Amino acid sequence: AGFDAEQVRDKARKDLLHLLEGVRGKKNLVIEKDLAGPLGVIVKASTLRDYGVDNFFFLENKNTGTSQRNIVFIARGESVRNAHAIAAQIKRIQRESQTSHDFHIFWVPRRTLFSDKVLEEAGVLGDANISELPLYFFPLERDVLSLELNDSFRDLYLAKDPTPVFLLSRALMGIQKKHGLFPRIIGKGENAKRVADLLSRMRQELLAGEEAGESDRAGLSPSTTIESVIIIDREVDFVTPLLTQLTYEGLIDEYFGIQNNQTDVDAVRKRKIQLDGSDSLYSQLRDANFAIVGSLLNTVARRLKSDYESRHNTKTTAELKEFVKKLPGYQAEQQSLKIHSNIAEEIINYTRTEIFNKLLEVQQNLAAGADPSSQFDSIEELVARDTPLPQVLRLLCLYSCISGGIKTKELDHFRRLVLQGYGHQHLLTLHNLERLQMFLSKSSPLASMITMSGSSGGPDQKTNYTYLRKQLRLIVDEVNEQDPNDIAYVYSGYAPLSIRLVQCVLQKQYLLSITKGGGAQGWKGFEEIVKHARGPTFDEIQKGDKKTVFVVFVGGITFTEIAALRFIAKQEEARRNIVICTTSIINGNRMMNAAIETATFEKT
Amino acid sequence: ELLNHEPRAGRQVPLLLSMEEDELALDKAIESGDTDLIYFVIHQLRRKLPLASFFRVVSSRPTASAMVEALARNSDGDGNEDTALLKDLYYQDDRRLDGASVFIREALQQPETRTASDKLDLAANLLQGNQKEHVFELGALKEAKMLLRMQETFERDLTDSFVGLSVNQTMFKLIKLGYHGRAKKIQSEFKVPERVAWWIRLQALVA
Amino acid sequence: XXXXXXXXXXXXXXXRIDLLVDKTDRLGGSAREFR
Repeated sequence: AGFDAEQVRDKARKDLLHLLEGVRGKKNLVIEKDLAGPLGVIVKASTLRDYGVDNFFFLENKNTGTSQRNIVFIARGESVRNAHAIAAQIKRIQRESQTSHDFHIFWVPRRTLFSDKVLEEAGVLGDANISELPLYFFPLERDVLSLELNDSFRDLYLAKDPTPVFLLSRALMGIQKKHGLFPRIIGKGENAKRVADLLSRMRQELLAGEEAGESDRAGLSPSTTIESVIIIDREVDFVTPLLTQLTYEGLIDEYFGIQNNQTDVDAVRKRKIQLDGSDSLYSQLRDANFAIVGSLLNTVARRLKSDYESRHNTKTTAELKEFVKKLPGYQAEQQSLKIHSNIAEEIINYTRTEIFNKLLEVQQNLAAGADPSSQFDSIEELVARDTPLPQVLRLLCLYSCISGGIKTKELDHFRRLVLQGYGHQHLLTLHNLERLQMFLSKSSPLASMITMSGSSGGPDQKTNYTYLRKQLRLIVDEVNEQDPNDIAYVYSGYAPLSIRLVQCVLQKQYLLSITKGGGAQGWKGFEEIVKHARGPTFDEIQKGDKKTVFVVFVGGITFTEIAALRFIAKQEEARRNIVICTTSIINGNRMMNAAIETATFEKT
Repeated sequence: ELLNHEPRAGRQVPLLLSMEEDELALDKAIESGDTDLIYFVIHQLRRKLPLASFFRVVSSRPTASAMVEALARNSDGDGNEDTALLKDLYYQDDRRLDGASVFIREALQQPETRTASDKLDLAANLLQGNQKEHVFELGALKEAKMLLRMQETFERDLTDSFVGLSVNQTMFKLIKLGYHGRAKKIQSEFKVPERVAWWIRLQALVA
Repeated sequence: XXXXXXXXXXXXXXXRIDLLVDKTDRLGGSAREFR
């Protein structure tokens, strides 16, 4: 009777297809590109053709074919560009046509007033059968739900757009509507609180309806199959995604970039690799520290080879007749192992370069607590060797975020290095990093960390990583990577603060043990510590056996954080079912790409 | 004294605007988190108010200004701008950096170095009043104007692409092409750090 | 004879495993700490 991620997939598929029925006859499909990916997780492209789709077209290509008569658009409705893009296309076929065509548009997840005004001041609003496609969480795994909002980080922290926060609230509210109110809403961070606030405002709006005869029968009471929801704001811990991830899936995302459980590679244009928990090999590989991937890859090749040789024993029909049956299951494992070898082998040559080791050296030194000034010459050498701008910016932001701002003298040298190394166009890139508050001067009030010494002052004072490093045992130089005993294995000695904060709630006994159920839940006993992380700390209460726990990340989560979280899910397998929710899957490069100006002072 | 129990904090806003209670309507749309409700109040207010009064309302409230500002950089969508609106918004708010960045962003769209430097000049013109605090950005702008000139010079003399490259990138191409006399001029001119120049110089010769 | 025939069929079907495990070991056989 509890929560199951598959019912999300099923509803998603059923709602889409039910709208395809609504459009009678065969149809040609037009999809927003960064929506096509996520869609492939809930529905087969096979299944779509059967429901009458002839050809597939990307919306941003402006090349919709006149093949079939019915043209169907599927795009996210919150997007200002998407509205214009479709509207432009509806004219690129009313003045180049051969027939009139009927136009259907499926807004995800809703039709917005803005969408209409853009469509209206082009006249094409009237010839449009507009329906809503309530997609929110895309179930990427059994324990991972993601809104798959790729620009959500830019939108939220730069553009100051409440849309991702809004959607996530709606998404979570959907969970409540089906399985009951979250008994507790525990969280940390400004946008985490915003999500909680939207969850209480939306709850009341459902009661204003039912009281005033809008009916809906009922009528939400506290759940019995959900323990709580824990909401973490990404802007509370920018450091973890900035660090170069050192798990297998992390490094794949760090180097190849993973989108919608997929990615592109060249060694058997390029080809699309599927990366999800289906592949039995990848399941075990993905969450492991990259060091032991060789050892793990070999052990499986060493075991596969002595499983092919095996069972030539009873050489009479049967024991061979039974062997050829289990034969396609060998070839798959054989082709999987070659892929995840080639990939591993390629990630290896990358980690052996002098630049990479120089990067890791600076990242590790800064995270460990070394004097950041000691990493200056190293950063300068990296700029001089023309290392990719994102990697350098990640260091500077890591530098800035971990030292409570940057010293005035060192700041000006850093700005000179970036500008004279990559382009004066990046006067804008640095300005964006300043608004994101990840590259600031020490003399800025926004750069200050939280201290119980420097009086009050500062409304939005930053996470004190220096304090939190000690108080929360952020550094574990122990941890063996062959058989991890702490989440700090995902960075080879560094435990992510974000997940460590989750442990302040979920694993109080363990967290106390390394610093020398029923209750008491909440932040109880870790109030002074969590006080030193950015933003509001909260724990609202809404009014038998194992229940599910939703760990929600507002503003992106990393593969390192997912693995670490999965590591905890196992340790808690007895009393809890942990389900991860997030606006998107984020990383250092996606974060930086949000701030980086691509214009160029060159020839047009 | 009572916007009270009723109703759904979600359409007490059109009610609020019907009663010409400006800003209160806006605040309720912001509190709602609903970006659709927020745009709605913003679009109505724009049609209703002199822009200056509109600018004052939306600048007191970060989320509102943020959305006005976004839409100003996305009216096509993407690429094309409503640059006039932005300049006025930043001027009436003393957002001198944000206003300067608009001209800079425009310099990046200029097909010629002469026009791009002209936009860069405007960027600077906003910044000379103050002066302090903008010391770095004024300097950066002045640097960009110089490098652009020197690079078109290189383009004319040596007959190869140079305009648009970074300082470091310019030395590299100059060294890789054997023009050490010019590459040392760049270094001395833009005070390129020793460790950087030695590093550049090394990488170039092997290519 | 019958047995021999059966063995042969399996062999034909098989015709990487021998030179795959070794691939993997070389990668593994270097360091065990990103430190």
